[PDB]
Amino acid sequence: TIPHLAIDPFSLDFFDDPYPDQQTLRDAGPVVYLDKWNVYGVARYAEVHAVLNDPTTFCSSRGVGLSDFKKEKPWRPPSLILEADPPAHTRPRAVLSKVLSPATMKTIRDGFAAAADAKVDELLQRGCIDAIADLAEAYPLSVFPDAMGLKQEGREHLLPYAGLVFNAFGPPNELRQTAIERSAPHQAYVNEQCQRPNLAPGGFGACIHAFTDTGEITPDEAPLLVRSLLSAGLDTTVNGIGAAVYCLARFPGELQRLRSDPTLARNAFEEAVRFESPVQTFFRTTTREVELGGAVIGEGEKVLMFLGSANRDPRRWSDPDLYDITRKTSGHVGFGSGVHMCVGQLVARLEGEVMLSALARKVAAIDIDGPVKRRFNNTLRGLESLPVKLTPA
Ligand code: HEM
Ligand SMILES: C=Cc1ccc(C(=O)O)cc1
Ligand SMILES: [Cl-]
Repeated sequence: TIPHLAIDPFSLDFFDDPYPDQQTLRDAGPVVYLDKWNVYGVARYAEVHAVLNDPTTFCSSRGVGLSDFKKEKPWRPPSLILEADPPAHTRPRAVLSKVLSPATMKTIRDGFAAAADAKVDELLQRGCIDAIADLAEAYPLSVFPDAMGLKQEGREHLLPYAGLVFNAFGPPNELRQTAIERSAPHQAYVNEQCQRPNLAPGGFGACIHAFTDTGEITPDEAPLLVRSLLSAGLDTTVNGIGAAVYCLARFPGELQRLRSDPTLARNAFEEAVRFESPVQTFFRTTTREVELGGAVIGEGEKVLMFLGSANRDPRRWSDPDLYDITRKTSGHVGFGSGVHMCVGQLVARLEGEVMLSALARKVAAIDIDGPVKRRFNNTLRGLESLPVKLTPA
């Protein structure tokens, strides 16, 4: 039998401090029923990993938010990659894989790193900064829109559109309906920049459109794949870099280990993705009746996966609530797992690595010197404001 819990994983009280409720969710059983929203939940590593790696049974084509696309209309045309199953998913995935490939990383790495060093040097001249606005947001804003090949005007829509996208995966609570109500201008901007004429040659966007003659995608599919990168590519890395700086501020012994070996930067960022998990929850929909962890779940049922909880499950991790930059992180689900595992993870890791590398070489300490403010979102975890003082090395 399935235990029934009344915990609302989309409530502000839950966002404010999710870990006690996540333990309650893990320890209640491998599968729980959340009466507040009539969905099944899995919060342990083993079950989250199993659901992610069974796309036939736990599909994405009926949406990865609460809404079931077989019952309700999506709020925007479905993503051709995130909200598709194999085999429809395979070829657009292949394209984005080759757009966001190792060879692409080689062409952008020097410029991404130069931009990270310049930013830290500029922030060190200020001393007292907001690590969100002035670093976690400013740095990805200074590299990603240009890497995409976006024009300069209208970029103020990028972060609002992303927050709308991740809020829309949630239930129809105030967070979701508020975001959708104010969505029209951001939707208009993003959709217009997805068209080939508006994307600079050499960028990720033009590269997607240039892939439309191999037989893997058609020209009418390319704008939606550009839309995918502009939905998923910015706010996630913003919260990821914010997580990393927040972690280095709360664990000064780890900042000091990072300083002494800056080659730890890539794993320091990976551990921050596990520790804070910028993408906290995602849904699947069962395509049949299925046994999961000794539990039978009917067909057509939504299953809420707790990625951040799987990443703190003491059944899988030693000392899961410690930030440890030399941890063996392989297997964490902060980027997902299986056929949909984050196709932009090389970009994310590049941004985070070069930013933590710059801090490792230029910063002696990071001290919180003001009120920390949390940013609330139905799917994303991160901070609104992180007042810090940077001490130059
Ligand atoms: C720290 C940063 C990031 C995190 C935590 C993150 C998280 C995730 C997760 C958990 C998934 C799996 C979704 C699912 O299984 O339903 C995913 C997929 C995806 N991500 Fe990321 N992501 C990050 C950065 C990026 C970047 C930088 C890009 C693009 C430049 C990107 C684009 C995508 C896309 C297009 C998908 C769909 C993949 C598919 O369905 O095959 N993400 N991301
Ligand atoms: C992991 C978040 C995510 C959001 C949007 C999309 C998309 O729009 O395809 C993909 C991934
Ligand atoms: Cl849209």
